Formats: sequence, structure tokens, C-alpha cells
Amino acid sequence: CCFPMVYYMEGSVDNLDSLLQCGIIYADNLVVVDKEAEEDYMADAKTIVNVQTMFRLFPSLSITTELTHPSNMRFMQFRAKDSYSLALSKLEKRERENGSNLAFMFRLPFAAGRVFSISMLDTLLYQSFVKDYMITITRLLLGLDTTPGSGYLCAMKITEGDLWIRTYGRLFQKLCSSSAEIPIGIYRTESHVF
Amino acid sequence: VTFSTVGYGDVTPKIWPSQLLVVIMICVALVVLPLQFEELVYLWMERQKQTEKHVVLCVSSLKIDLLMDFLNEFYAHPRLQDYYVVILCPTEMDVQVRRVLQIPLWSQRVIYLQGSALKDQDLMRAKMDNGEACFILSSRNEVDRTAADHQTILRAWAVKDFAPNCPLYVQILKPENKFHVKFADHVVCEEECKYAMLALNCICPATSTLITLLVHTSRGQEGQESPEQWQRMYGRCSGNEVYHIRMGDSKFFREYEGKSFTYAAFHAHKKYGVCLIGLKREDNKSILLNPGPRHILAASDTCFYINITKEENSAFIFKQEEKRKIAPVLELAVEYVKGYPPNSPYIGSSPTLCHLLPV
Amino acid sequence: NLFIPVFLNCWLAKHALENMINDFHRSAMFNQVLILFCTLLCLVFTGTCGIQHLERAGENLSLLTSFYFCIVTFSTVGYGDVTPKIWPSQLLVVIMICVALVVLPLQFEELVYLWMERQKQTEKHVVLCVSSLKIDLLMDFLNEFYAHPRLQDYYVVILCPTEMDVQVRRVLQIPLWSQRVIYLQGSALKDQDLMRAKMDNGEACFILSSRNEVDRTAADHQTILRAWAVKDFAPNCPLYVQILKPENKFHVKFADHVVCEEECKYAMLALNCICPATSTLITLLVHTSRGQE
Amino acid sequence: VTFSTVGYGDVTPKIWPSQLLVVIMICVALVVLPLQFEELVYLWMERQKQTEKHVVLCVSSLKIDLL
Ligand SMILES: [K+]
Ligand SMILES: [K+]
Repeated sequence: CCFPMVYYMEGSVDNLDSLLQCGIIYADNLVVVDKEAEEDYMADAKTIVNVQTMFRLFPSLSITTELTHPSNMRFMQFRAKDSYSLALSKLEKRERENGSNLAFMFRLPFAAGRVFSISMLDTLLYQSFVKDYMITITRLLLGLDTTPGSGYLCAMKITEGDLWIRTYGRLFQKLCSSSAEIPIGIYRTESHVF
Repeated sequence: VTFSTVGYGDVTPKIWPSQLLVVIMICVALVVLPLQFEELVYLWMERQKQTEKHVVLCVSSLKIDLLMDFLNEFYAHPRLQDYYVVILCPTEMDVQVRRVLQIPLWSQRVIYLQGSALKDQDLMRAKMDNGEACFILSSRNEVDRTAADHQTILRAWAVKDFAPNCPLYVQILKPENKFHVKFADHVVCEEECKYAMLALNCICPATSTLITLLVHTSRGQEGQESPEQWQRMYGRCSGNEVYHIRMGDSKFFREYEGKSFTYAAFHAHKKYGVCLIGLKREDNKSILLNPGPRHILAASDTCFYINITKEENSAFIFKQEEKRKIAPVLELAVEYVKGYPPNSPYIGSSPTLCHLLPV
Repeated sequence: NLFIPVFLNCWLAKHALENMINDFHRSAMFNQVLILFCTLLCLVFTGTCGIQHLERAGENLSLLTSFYFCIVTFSTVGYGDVTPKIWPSQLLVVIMICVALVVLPLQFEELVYLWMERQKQTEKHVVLCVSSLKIDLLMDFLNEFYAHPRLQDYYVVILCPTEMDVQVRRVLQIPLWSQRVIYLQGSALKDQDLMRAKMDNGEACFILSSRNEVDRTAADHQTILRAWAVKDFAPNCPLYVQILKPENKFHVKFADHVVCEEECKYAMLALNCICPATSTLITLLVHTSRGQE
Repeated sequence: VTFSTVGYGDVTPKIWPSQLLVVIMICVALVVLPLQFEELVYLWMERQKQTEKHVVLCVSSLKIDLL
């Protein structure tokens, strides 16, 4: 009740009437955390299809979802008549052939942040047997634990006024000389007309 | 040679009483031995219903996707290759789980025990008192997550009661139940991390993807044969992980003793491509992400950096360094109120200073 | 020039082979079978050397003769043309028989354990993906599919997560359908189960909704997922999807052939009200028959 | 009497190539027949799952009290 502009409403992602009442025409993000089988991978069947319906009704809307199984991440935004996304299946099979644990990695929705799986937290716990700091680092980045004097994860847009900084190293130099911020990485976007 | 049915015949009964004795003894053998055999079969039927440095994995139901995730991550490390895994699960072994265990790679490494952490006998069979670590993982398929969290709290208590000096790695579903297993060495609350990452994705796009790749052990070899330039870079950069090293022992950062944190971070990246993201002073136990320019580095600090390879495991690039053998960063440095949310919903909720409504 | 039983050293070579099997294959039960042959070889080879050397004092058996003597012994044939003629040779046969009867069964039980836990083609096939396969659905497909002479060289792979039905099992045991129908327990959503089905080589894939399921939206979601999984794995495989609810029909529009059950059911029922027995007319037309009834 | 393991011995191979042939013939017998036996076991396992004037009793579930 103390937070500004936090509202609630009754409905679901499968009810288009409720979604239009929420303001989905004016929504930057639509986060779906909906929870709903004997065959294991079918547990996400309702969430995948419901999200797919909105992907077709609102193609420009940004939908972020959580899936039980990383194998189901290929079904986030499914273009069956798309040779590129169908070729990604061959790439992921090759990576699975070489024994890579990150085979879902090259799926477009995961790479764009549209999907993540909760099985990753399992890997975080197993990693903690070797990296006792890993849980603490993750929560510090997520802001889950707040230590006085510890930084927070943010993002900066590189607009056309900042292209005179040609490379990522020069951006590291400029940030560390003015605001003392440390770049973790880049979120890159390319033109990929489908 | 008679009861083995070989019957060489070099020595034979040459008189009728001896021949008859062989006949009756053969008949006695064929009517007495089978009765022993059937009793043995009866015992065998009902009977059907290692090394050092092992790890116990306590679950309520083990499915293939959970097992392989553990197996891929656990054995991705060369240090943990001599380790074997005990699975303590009350349920009967899954058919899909059985097939993977039959694989010769996992046949000798994985033992499946049907039992409960709440029975000390099943903890003795798991050798929990000698286990290097115990992993208590909540079941997320269960429709009642409060009930599942209660079972993992009980399992964590049972393991702590039986084997106090065994590091507990607990996976908790609901944040309200997280302070009951605070004693555990490492606790992961699923609901906290899930919703904080989903919220960060709304602020910083693909934060969940960034975190996912970092917490996954990889060598950065994915998509290296890809014709696409973005796939080669993306698969390469996914090999980054977070490592810690004492600064004095660190060839990355030892030259920056007495320099500011941001100075070392920029220059170690410019020189080696490593991202100094945080440090832990020797005085405190708290890890600080980007302490800032006023922070002055010291040899006793533990440096946390992002890099493709561990510094010790990067002994090649230092030898590869020997194969070769903008303002500058300085060495030395209605309106809303700002306050804490009054009613914390649960215990353990870290207080974050937030934009708050005046009323 | 002293006698040393080097032949017993062959047993240790078998042990050195057992620890080999733990690390590299060169086939899970094949290794134990190979081990069983090894201990059989050691059993025979010890028998030949023991009998040949112990008979060196009496009757002076050759190695070839003792090998034949040993083989007919452990096979319990016992011809008796060659027998141990001295007590230490007779005793060695006794202990070798006893050793055989106490070593071989242990290998047999390890074989039995592996066999128990193990218990739990041509070209131009088609895959049939269902959630539960019943005899009515299977025979309808089999009657229609093999009513054509062109598709007689085809075999059918059934990819079904459920365990094979008892009624379905009996029909598959029939020699007509034994060689034509393979039943695979697996999911279209697991690429491994799609590799076992050879979907990348299948002539066609039939994804059929489950109408017995009380939740038809859930069933339609599963078939949409199955159709996507097959399209993702094998893009150049014609999909034949059976959809229950019309609202879910545009999610599988990419499929080559889609049948919506609710549309056709209610349009035919409505036409029966306009044109009597339109459902009967359509039914006979879509059934392959020679008009001999 | 050989393949039945009786081995009377009244007629036995008296030269080496026959003794070898009997040895190899026993070996092929012990490696070919079990494969047929195993196939017989599989068929038997999957197989496991009168007069005049009879009467049929059709029920949905038969219990001992009704029978
Ligand atoms: K790495
Ligand atoms: K990584």
C-alpha cells in the first residue's frame, strides 16, 4: 500500500478482455508468472500457448515468461514458417552433441531475455559447492541482499551522441573516469527482418 | 563326477547293489536338491523387494531433468570427478532415471537410495555423517508449495540433527519459510530470485539471461564454428564466470595495490580483459559490488572478477603474455518520500530504501 | 627348470579386464557377457594346463588332447576316452568341477540382474504421435493406412508417452502387425524420443488429439506443443494435426493438413438438418472401399 | 548322445580333427541355442499378458460374495 502506482486486477493472460482493461495497449512489459502433468515437458503447454496467443495479437509487446523446463524455451515466440529459427534447432542439437550444458542458449527468446527457467537456480546452488560466493553475488546483483556500500545493477543506453566512444574499452575508461561505473556487458540488438 | 552328470565311466559300479545305490542316490539327489533350490528362489525373490568423498542429494521425487542438471554441473569440475553421488529419495526410481543410471558413465558415480532423511537409518545408509555436502531440493511440481517447503525444512533439520558438520545446501520455495533454514550454509529461495530477475528484466533487459550464463560452468566453446558473427561472440562471451582470488596472490590485480578500485578494474580489463566487479575485505565478511573510487585496494582483500577462465587456470595467457615479451582514470579519487516499506511481509526480507507514498 | 603355475595368471588378466570395463567401453550388458566368456575361457584354459601338466607323469597327455578333455568335461558330456589315471589328476578335475559350479553361477546371476533391469528397420515409415493409444484408434489408422497398395512397404512408429495398452499389445502380437507397427514410449517434446522414432526420415507425422480427456483445451495445448516440437526437430516432415477446439486451430495453421473436430462435427450436424444423412454421405466418401459390401 | 550331454563313450572321435570338430560343435551349440531360448522366453513372457451346455455371467466387477 505504500508503493506509488502499484495496482491489482482480476484476470489472466488468456482473457483478452482483462488484458485490454489492464492497459496492454500501453504496457512496455508483460510479465507472465502463471502456474498451471504426467508427461513432464507438457507442464508449460498452457503457459506457452497463452503467451503465443498474445504474441500474435500484440506482436510489438514485450512478454517475459518463466518456464519450468529450459527445453521448452524454443516455444516462447514460435515462427514455424521461419528458416532462421528452424536452423537454430540444428545449431542447438550440435551443441548438445558436443556435451554443452548451455544448448538452449542460442534460442532467440532466451538470448533476448524473454524467457528464463527456474532450473538455473538449481545450478546456482550446485555451483555454490565450488563457489561459496556465488549466491551472495547473485543476490547483490538482484538487490536481494543490501549491504551498505555495495553497488546495484543498472543499464545505460548508447545513443547516437555516444558513438564517438567507438569501443567498449573506451566506454570503460570514460565511465571509470567520471562516474566510476563498471560495465558488465552489452545487450546488443541487430536487424533480423523475419 | 556322478552328481555333476559328467559320468566318465573309468570307475563304475560293477555289482548290482552298487548299481542300485547309484540309482537311488541319483533319485535322492534329484528330489532333495530342487527343494533347496526353490527355497533359494523364494529368498532371492523377496530380497529383490564405495569410495571416499561423496555427496548426498535429498529430494522428494527425482526426475530426469533435475538429475541431469545436477550431474552436468557437479561433474563439470575436475576437482569433483572422484566424487560419487548418493540420491536419498522416498519415491521409487523413475524409469527415465533408471536408464540414465544404467549408462556406464553414471553407473559407478550415482547410487540411488529409497528412503527418508527423517529416518536416521536411511541417513546411515547414505553415509551422511561422512558426506562432503548435502543438497536438499524442494519439489516445484508439487501443487502445495507450503507443504513442500515444510518437508524441506524438516529434511534440513533431520540432516543437521544427524550430521551437524555437513554443509547444507537448501532450495526453498516460499520466502516466508526461508528463516527456518537460515542455519544452512547455502540457501536459495526460488520466489525471491525469480521475481527479482523478472523485475530487473523490466529495468535491465535480459538480466535473467546474463545471470543464467554466469552461474553456468562453461568454457565459451559454443557456436565457435557458426558462420554468424553474433553467434560466435555470444557463445564465446557466455564462457564468463565469477571468480575470487586474494589480491596479493592475483597476477591480474597485484600491481594495483594502493590504487583505487575503479582504477584496477579499468586497467585489468584493458590489459587482460577481466572485469573486477567486487571485493571482500579481510576485516568483514560482506562482499561489496563496485565499492567505488574512494576504496583503496589492499593485498589482503579478496577480489571478485568476471573472466572466461580462472586466473590459475589461465596459466596459458600469462605465458602467452610472455610470448609477446576521454579523460584518464585517476589512481586516487504528488511527490514521493524516500524511506523503508513499513510492513515487511516476512522475516529475512532485506530492507531496501524505496520511493514511498507520503500517505 | 621348476614348475610355476603361470596358467593361473590368466585369471588376473580377466580381473585386469574387469577394471577396464569401468572406464571405457572399448553395450551395457554386452560387457558382462564378454566377461562371462572370459571366465569361461579362464576355466577351460586352466583346465587344459592343469590336466596336461598333472598328467605329464601318467599317460603324458598332449595339450590338444587335454583341451578336448577339458571341453567335454565342463559341458558334462564326459566321453571317458581320456580320463585322469592318477589321484592328483583326478583330484584336480574334482576341484575344477567344484570351482566351475561356484564361479559360473555368480556370473549367471549378474547376467540375470542386468537382463531384468534391461527389460524396464526399412525405409519409408510414418510416425503416429498420440497421448494415449487405444485399440479403436489404432485399428482405424491401420485399416485406412494399409487399405492402399502404395503404402504396404511402410511401417508405423507410434510415439506415445503412456505404457502400451493390453488390447493394443495383443493386436501388435498378430504377425500381420508385428513387423509393421513399432510402439515407442516417449514424448515428441524430447528430441531423443524423436531421434528414436526417426522423425527426421519419416514420410509423415500424425498428431492426433485425445478426445477421451475431459479437458479439451489442455489436450489441444498438448497437440499444439507436439506439432511445434515435430516442426522444430524435422521441418521437412508433413504434419497431419487433429485439433479439438476451433480457437486453437490457428496455432497449427503451418501444418500441411489440419482437421478441427468441432468445426466438422457441428457443420455436419447442421447439414443433416438441411440435407438428411449428410454425415452418412461424407462418412462413406472419406472411407476407402471397393464397393463389395 | 553328445548334444544331450549323455556322452556314453562307446563311439568317440579317435583323431584330432574330429575331437576339434566335437569341441567346436559343442561351443556353437552352447552359443546358438541360448539365443533361441531367450527369444522363446520373450515370446512366453509377452504371451502371459470346453463341453456343451454352458452359461455366461456378465458383470462389471466380480467379487467373491457374488460369485
Ligand atoms: K569459465
Ligand atoms: K559461464
